[PDB]
Amino acid sequence: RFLKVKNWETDVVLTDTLHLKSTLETGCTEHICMGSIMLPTKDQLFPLAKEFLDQYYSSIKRFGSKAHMDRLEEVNKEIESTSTYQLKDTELIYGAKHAWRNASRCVGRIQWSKLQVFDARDCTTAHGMFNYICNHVKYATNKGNLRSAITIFPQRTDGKHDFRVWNSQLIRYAGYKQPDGSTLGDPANVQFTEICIQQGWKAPRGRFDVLPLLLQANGNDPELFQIPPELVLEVPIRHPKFDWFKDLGLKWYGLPAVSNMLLEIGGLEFSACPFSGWYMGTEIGVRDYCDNSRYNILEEVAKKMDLDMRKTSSLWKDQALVEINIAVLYSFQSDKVTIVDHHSATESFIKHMENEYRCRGGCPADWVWIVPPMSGSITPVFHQEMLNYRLTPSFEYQPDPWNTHVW
Amino acid sequence: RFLKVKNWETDVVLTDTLHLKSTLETGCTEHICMGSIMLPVRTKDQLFPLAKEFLDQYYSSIKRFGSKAHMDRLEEVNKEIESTSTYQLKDTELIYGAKHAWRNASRCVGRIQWSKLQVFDARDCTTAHGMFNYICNHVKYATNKGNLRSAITIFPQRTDGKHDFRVWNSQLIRYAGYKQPDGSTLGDPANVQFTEICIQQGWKAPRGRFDVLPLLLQANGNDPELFQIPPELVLEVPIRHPKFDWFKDLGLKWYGLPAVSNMLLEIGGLEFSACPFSGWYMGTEIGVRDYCDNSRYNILEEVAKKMDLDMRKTSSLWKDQALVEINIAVLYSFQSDKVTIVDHHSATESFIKHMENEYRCRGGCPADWVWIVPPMSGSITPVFHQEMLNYRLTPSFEYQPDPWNTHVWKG
Ligand code: HEM
Ligand code: HEM
Ligand SMILES: Cc1cc(N)nc(C[C@@H]2CNC[C@@H]2OCCCCOc2cc(F)cc(Cl)c2)c1
Ligand SMILES: Cc1cc(N)nc(C[C@@H]2CNC[C@@H]2OCCCCOc2cc(F)cc(Cl)c2)c1
Ligand SMILES: C[C@H](O)[C@H](O)[C@H]1CNc2nc(N)[nH]c(=O)c2N1
Ligand SMILES: C[C@H](O)[C@H](O)[C@H]1CNc2nc(N)[nH]c(=O)c2N1
Ligand SMILES: [Zn+2]
Repeated sequence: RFLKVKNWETDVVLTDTLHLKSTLETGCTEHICMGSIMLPTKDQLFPLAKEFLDQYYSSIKRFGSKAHMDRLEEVNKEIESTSTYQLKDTELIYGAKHAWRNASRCVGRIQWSKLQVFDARDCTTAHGMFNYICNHVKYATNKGNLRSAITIFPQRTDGKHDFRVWNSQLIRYAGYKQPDGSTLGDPANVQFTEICIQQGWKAPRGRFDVLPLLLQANGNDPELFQIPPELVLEVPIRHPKFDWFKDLGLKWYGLPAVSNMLLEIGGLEFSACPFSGWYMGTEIGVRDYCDNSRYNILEEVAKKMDLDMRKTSSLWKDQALVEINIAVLYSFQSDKVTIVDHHSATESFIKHMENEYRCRGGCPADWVWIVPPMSGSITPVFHQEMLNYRLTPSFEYQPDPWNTHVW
Repeated sequence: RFLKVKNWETDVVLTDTLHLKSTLETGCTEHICMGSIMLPVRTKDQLFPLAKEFLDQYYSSIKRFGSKAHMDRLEEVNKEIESTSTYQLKDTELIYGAKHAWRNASRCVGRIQWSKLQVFDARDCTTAHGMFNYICNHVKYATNKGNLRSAITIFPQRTDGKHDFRVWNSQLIRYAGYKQPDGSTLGDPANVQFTEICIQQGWKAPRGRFDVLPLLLQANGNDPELFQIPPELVLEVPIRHPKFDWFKDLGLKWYGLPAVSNMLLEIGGLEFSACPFSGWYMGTEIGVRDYCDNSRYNILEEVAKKMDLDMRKTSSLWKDQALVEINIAVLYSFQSDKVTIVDHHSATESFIKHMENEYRCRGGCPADWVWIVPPMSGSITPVFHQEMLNYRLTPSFEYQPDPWNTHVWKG
C-alpha cells in the first residue's frame, strides 16, 4: 500500500503514495497484466465534482475555507437543477494543466505547468472551431519557437451535441490507395483521407498533402476547412553529411497536435480539446518514417548508404535508422524549429519524476510508452521502475467519431 | 473468459484462453500496474493439489489423462506425500517439467526452442565437488565447440529449506569486477560483490578486466566451496569489427555460453533451488547490455572517441551510432568463430511465429512485453507492435534472493 520504485542503474528508491488516490481502473488484475494493451446522471456527477474541487482548493492552499465550502455548495445546487455545471476559468486552467500532469504515457511532463489554455467554451459553429484552431496553431508554432497549448471547446451535455475534431492530429499528411495496390503518402490516414475526399476535398494526390480539418460543432454533421498553408510550418529533411539524403524528398511538419482525445475534469467531459507541444525526434525518425505500416523508408535509405542488405545480422536496418534520426534532428535544428532528442527528453523526465515524488508523492508512468522506440537501454528511463495508475483530471482516448456519429 | 491481443502492424488478432489456467499472482491490481517492476520449508497440505495439478497436466500432454497409469501415479504420489512429506519426480516428469518451465517463461524471447532442451538429471548429487563435476559436464555438452545446444542441469530438490543446493554465481561463466580505491572499477561492475565473496572464500584473483570467476558451490545446506572451471572448457570470442580495424585494440572479448544459475525451478510443488540452464546469446545482450549499460563495461564513450563522432551534443546521436557498431562487431565476431548467436531481428521474428503457434495449439503464450522488446531498435522489431498478455503458469522459473543474504554459516 506504500510502494517502492527502484532505478536499477542508480539504486535510487522512490516511495509512491500518490497511487492511493488512484481512481480509474488499469485493465490489470492479480491474475493478468495488460501493461501492453493499447486499449485495456446527477448521482455520479456530484462526487466527481467534489473530488476535483477538493483537490483544487487544496492546491490553492484553501482547503476547508469559507470560499471552498461556498463553491461546493454552488456547484451542488447547479447540478441538482441543471444536471451539470460550469468550471470557473481558474479551475479549467488547473484541470487541463493537471490532465497533462497525470498523462502516464507522456515523457514530456516536466513542462506540464507551462500550458497556455485557450477557453473556446463560448464556441458554437464549425467556423468558430476553425477560427479558434488557426489561432491555436499560429500561437503554438510561434514561428518555430514552439509553445505548449490546448484549446477547449464546450463540454459534453447529453451526448447528442458533442463537439469533435475528426482529425487525430490538427496537422497530418494524406494517405491514398494506389493502382498497384501499395500506398501513396501516409498509410495511417487512408480511411480519413477517403472520408475527406468523400466530404468533398480536392485531394492533390501527393505524398505530403496536409489534410483538411473536419470539424463537428454541437453534434452537427462536420465540415471541411484548409489550414492557411502559411500557418503549417514544414521541415524539409536533410543529413549533415549525406548529400543525397535531401533527394529522398522527405519533409515533416513542426507541430504535433493531438486532436482526438477526451478531456475529463471534475466529472465534465470535453470531447474536443486539441493540444500541442513539440516533437521528440524519434517520433518522426523512428515511427513516422520507419514503421512497417508508416512511410517505411529503411530499405530505400539503406540502399543509398550501400549497406549489406543480404542478412539481418549486418544490422543494416539499425544503421539506417540511426542516420534517418540524425537527419530529423539536424533539419529541425537547422531551420530553428523546436525539437528534442530521446536522450535529453528521458533525462528530463527522470528529473521530473524525482520532482513529482518529493512534491506530490509520486508520478504515474507507463514504461511501455515512456521508453523511446530506439536505443531503449541507453536512455535512463529503461532502468527506472514505474507504477502505472489512472488519476483524474485526465485525457482519454475516444472512438474515431464516424463509427459513433449518425449522419 | 476470452481475451484478444492485437498486432498493430499486421492487424492480426489472437484469442487467449490459456490465462484461465493461471494461478500465481502478477503483482498488479485493477488500481495499479506493476508491469515494469523487476520483482513485483513447504507444507503437507498445499502440496498434493500442486502435485495433482501438475500430474494432470503431464498426463493430458501424453494423452493418458484418466488412464489407469494416471490414477495409479496420483495415488502413488498421494501416499508418498503423507508418509514422507514430499515426493520424487519420475525422469519422464522432470523432463516435461523443465521443458514447460521454459515454455512458460514469459520474459524469454527464445522460447521457439523450448522443446529442444537437454535435461540432465543431477538428483543423485550429494556434494559440492559432485556439483562441480556435473556443471563442467553441462558446460562442455552445451558449448559443443561453438555449436551451442540448450541444456539444463537439475540438482536435488529443497527439503526443509535447511539443506538447499545452491550455485552462488549468478551465471556459470561471468567476469570478475574489482572496486578500486579510487571508485573506478576493473572488469564487470555487476559482479563486484560476488567477486569479493570469492576473494574472501580464498580465490586468488588475477585482477584483470576479463577474469572468469570460480564457481561457488553449495550442497545440502552446507557452506559453499570454490572451484575453477577448466579454462579449456570456457569458450571465449575476441571482439573485432569487420570494417574498423582499431576495434580489436579496445581489448574486448566475451564468453560464448549464456548460463543462468541463480533461479528456482518449480514443478508440481517441488522446489529445485539449483537448476543452472543455458541457451545461446542474442547479440544485444552483450552488445547493448554488457558493454554499454552505464553500470556495466560502459564503452560508448571510448567507441565514439575512436570513431571521431561529434560528442559535444547528445543530438548528434553519437551514442546511438556507437551502439550500432559495437553490436555489429559482436555479431561479426561470433559468426566468424562459428559460435552460435542470434541477432535481435531474427530472434524477435522467430518469437512472433512461436507466439502465434502457441495461441493456435495451446490457447495462449504468456509474454512480458517490457522484457521481450530488445533494448535497441525496439520499434523496427515486430515484437514492439505486438500486444501481449502476461500471466504466471507453472511449471515456472523464479528469481530467488542471492544466497549470501540468507545462508547461516556453519563456519
Ligand atoms: C512539450 C513537448 C512534449 C513532448 C516532448 C511530449 C512527449 C510525448 C510522447 C513522446 C508521447 C508518446 C507519443 C506516441 O508515441 O504516440 C506522448 C504521449 C502523450 N502526451 Fe505528450 N509530449 C509533449 C507535450 C504534451 C502536451 C502539451 C500534452 C497535453 C497537454 C501531452 C499529452 C500527452 C498525452 C495525453 C499522451 C498519450 C497519447 C495517447 O495515449 O495516444 N503531451 N507525449
Ligand atoms: C535459445 C537460446 C535463448 C535465447 C536467445 C534466449 C533469450 C532470452 C533473453 C534475451 C532473455 C532476457 C535477458 C535479459 O535481458 O535480462 C531471456 C530471459 C530468460 N530466459 Fe531465455 N533464451 C534462450 C534459452 C533459454 C533457456 C534454455 C531457458 C531455460 C530452460 C531460458 C529461460 C529464461 C528465463 C527464466 C529468463 C528470465 C531471466 C530473469 O528473470 O532474470 N531461456 N531469454
Ligand atoms: C489506438 C490508439 C490509442 C492511443 N492512446 N493513441 C493512439 C495514437 C497512436 C499511438 N502512437 C502513435 C499514434 O499517436 C500519435 C499521436 C500521439 C502523438 O503524441 C505526441 C504529442 C506531442 F505533443 C509530442 C509528441 Cl513527440 C507526441 C492510438
Ligand atoms: C532483479 C532481477 C530479477 C530477475 N528476474 N532477473 C534478474 C537478472 C538480470 C536481468 N538483466 C541482467 C540479469 O540478466 C542475466 C540473466 C538473464 C540472461 O538470460 C539469458 C539466457 C539465455 F540462454 C540467452 C540469453 Cl541472450 C539470455 C534480476
Ligand atoms: C503493443 C504496444 O503497447 C504498442 O506497440 C505501443 C508500444 N509503445 C508505444 N510507445 C509509444 N510512445 N507510442 C506507441 O504508439 C507505442 N505503441
Ligand atoms: C525497471 C525495468 O522494468 C527494468 O530495467 C527491466 C526493463 N527491461 C528489461 N528487459 C530485459 N530483457 N532485461 C532486463 O534486465 C530489463 N530490465
Ligand atoms: Zn499490469
